[PDB]
Amino acid sequence: FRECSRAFVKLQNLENITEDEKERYEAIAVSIFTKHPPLDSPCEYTPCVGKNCSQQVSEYDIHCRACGSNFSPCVASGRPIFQKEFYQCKNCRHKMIESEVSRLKLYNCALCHSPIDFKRFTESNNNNNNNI
Amino acid sequence: DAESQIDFINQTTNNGERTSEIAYLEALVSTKQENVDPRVTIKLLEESLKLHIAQANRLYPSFDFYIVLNPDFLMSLSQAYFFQVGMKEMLAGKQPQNGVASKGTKLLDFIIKKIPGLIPAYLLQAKGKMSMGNTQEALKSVTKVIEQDPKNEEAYILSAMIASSSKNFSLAQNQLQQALSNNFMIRDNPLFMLVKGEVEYAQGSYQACLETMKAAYEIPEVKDKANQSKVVSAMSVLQFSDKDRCSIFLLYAKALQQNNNSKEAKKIMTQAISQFTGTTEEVNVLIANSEIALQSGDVKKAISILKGVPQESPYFLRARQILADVYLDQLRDRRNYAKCYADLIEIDPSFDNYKMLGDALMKIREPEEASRAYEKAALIKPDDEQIIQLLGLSLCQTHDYNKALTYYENALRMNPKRLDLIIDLGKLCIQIKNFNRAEEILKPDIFSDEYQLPTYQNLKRNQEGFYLIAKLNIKRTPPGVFTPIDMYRKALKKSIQIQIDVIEKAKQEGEDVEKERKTLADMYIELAKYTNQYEKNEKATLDILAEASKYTNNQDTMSKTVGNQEKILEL
Ligand SMILES: [Zn+2]
Ligand SMILES: [Zn+2]
Repeated sequence: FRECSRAFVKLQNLENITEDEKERYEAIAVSIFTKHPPLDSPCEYTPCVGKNCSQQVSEYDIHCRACGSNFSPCVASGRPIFQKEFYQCKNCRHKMIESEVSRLKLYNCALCHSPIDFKRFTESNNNNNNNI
Repeated sequence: DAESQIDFINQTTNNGERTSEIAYLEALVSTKQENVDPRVTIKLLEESLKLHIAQANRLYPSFDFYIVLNPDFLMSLSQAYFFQVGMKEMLAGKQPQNGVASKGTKLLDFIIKKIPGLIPAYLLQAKGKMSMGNTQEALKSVTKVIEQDPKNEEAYILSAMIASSSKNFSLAQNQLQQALSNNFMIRDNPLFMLVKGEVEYAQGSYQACLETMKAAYEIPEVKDKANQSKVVSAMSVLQFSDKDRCSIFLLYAKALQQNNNSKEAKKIMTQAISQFTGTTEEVNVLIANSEIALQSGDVKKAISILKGVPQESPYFLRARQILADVYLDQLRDRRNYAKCYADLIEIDPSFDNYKMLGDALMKIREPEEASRAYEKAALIKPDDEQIIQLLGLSLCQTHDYNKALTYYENALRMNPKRLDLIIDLGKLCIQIKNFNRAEEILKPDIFSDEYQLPTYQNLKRNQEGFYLIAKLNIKRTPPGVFTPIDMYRKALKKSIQIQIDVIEKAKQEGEDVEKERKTLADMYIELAKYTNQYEKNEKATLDILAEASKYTNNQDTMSKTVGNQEKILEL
C-alpha cells in the first residue's frame, strides 16, 4: 500500500483534471485507505550489488537512494539485475537473466526478437566480461 | 574626510544641540559605506526629518517658513530614502520589508500638498509609487508633470517605464516617440538609451534594441567608474549609477544572444565579469554567467559556477534554487531536484532548511519525506505554529488518517486557541466520514469566536467554519428527501454575508479579491441550485442568479473568467 498511496497522491492532480473526476478519485482513495490502514507487506531485503554499502535495498526498489547506482532492467520478466548472470545481444543490448530465460524457454530476445541461440550469447557475454 | 569631520563635530559638541543637517550628513555617510546596516541610515534619516519637522511646526507658513521648511532639503531626504531601494526591486513593484520607499513617498506627498508646483517632487513621487507597486499613482503623477510641463522629457520617459512595466507597450512607444523629438542631447544620456533598449527588447525588436545598445555602448561606460566615484555633475531624479551600467552590459549580452551572436555575447559578458568584480555585482554577474551559459547549451560550466558559490555567500540559496530549477526541467529528473535541497540541509542545518525541503517535497509530492523534515523542524523550532499547520497538512495528505487525527487531537489539547487547527481537523474528520465528532468539534469553536470581529483573517476563519458546517449539514441528507433544510439555508446566508464583509475588508486594504468574488459567485450558484432542487421558487432563483451575474461582472472578469458565466447561463 505504500506504492498505492504514492500513485494515488500522484493521480490527484497530474496537470489538469475536472472536479468530478478528482472527486471520485479521492472517494476511491478514502474508501481504500479507511477500510484498513496502509500496511507494508514484508519481503526479502537482498544485499545490494551496485555498491559496497551494507545497507540492503528492497527487491522492488530500483531507485537505490543515497548511492546513485541504478539497476539495469531485465526485459525477460522485469526483475532488476541482482546477480552475475546477465547477458545481452548485439541488437538491443538489454541485460538478460539466465534463470528467467530457462524458466520461460525463450528462443528469441524478448524485445527485439533476435533469432540466434541464447546459450551462445551467454558464453559470448561471459567471454566479454572476462575481457573486462 | 566627511566622516572624520562629523566625528570631530560630535566630539566637540558633546553638549551641542542635535540638528537635522548633522543627522542627514551621518545618514549619507552611512549610505556610502558597504558594511553598514540600512536600519542605521533609516533611523538617521528619521531623526533628521523629525527634527526638521519639529523646527517647522512651531510656526505659520509665510516666506520665512518655506525657507525653514526647505523643500529642497526634504527632497534630498526623500532621495536618500529612495537610494536604499535597488532599481530591480524598484521596477518589480516589491517594496522592501523596511518600508523606506513608503516613507519617502509620504514625505513627497507632504511636499506636494504644501507645494503642488514642484515638478521634481512629482517625479520622485511617481518613482516611489512605482516602487511600491502603485503603477496607476505613478502614472497620475507623471500626467501631472506633463500637464504642468509638456516639455518635461523625464516625464515622458517615466511614463514609458510605467507603461512598459504594465505591459502597455503601445503607450510606452508613444511616450518614447514624444521623448525622441523632445530633446536630441538626451540621446547621449545613458539612462534614456537603457530605457529605449529595455522597451525595444520587451517589444521583440531585437535589431533595434541591438543598435540602440551599441550606441549605448559607445557612450561613457568605461568612464562611468570614475564618474561614479567622483559624481560632480548636474544630476536629478534620474541618476546614472553603476547598477544601470551593469544592466546595460547584461541586456546587451542578452540581445546578442537572441540574435544568434553567441561569440560576441560571450566576449561582452567576459568583459562584464571583470568590470564589476568586488561588490555584489560580481556574484550577480556570476549568476548571469550561469544563466547565459545555460542559454548557450553549455550546462556543465553553469552547474560548476552555481556550485562554486561558497557557504558564506548570501546568494547561495538563490544559486541552489536556480540550479535545481534548470536541473528538473532540462535534465528531467526529480532525484537531483530533491538532492539540491537535501545538500543545503546536511551542509549546514538551520531554522528554515527543513522548511524549504518540505516545500520542495510538496512541489514534487513526496508527503512522507516532507513530513519527516517538518517534524525535524518542529524538533528544532519549539512552537513555530506555521510548522504545526504544515505538519498537519502533510499528515492529512499522506493518506494515514489515524496518526493525523491523533496529532490534531493532541495539538488541540495543548492549545485550544488555534482556529486553523480546528478547521483542518474538521476537514480531516469529514474526509474520514465521521460526522458526529466532526460537528461536535465544529459547532462549539465556531460558535465561540465572536469577539474578534474587526480582524479580517478571523472573519475569514468564521466564514470557512460556517461553510464547512453547511457542507456537513448537506452531507447528512439521505437520498429521496424533498424537504427544505432551513438551517443549512441560514448558515449559507451567514456565510455569504461574511464573505461580502471580508471582500470589503480586502478592498480597504488594497488586496486582490477577485478570487473571493469568484468563490462567492460559485457559492451563490450552489445556493441557487440547492433552492431550485427542492422548491420551485422561480422568482427568487432568478433574482439570486441575476445578483450573482452582476456581482461577478466587476474588474477584468469579462475575459479571464468564463466558466462562471457559463454555469450561470446554463442555470
Ligand atoms: Zn546500494
Ligand atoms: Zn535484444
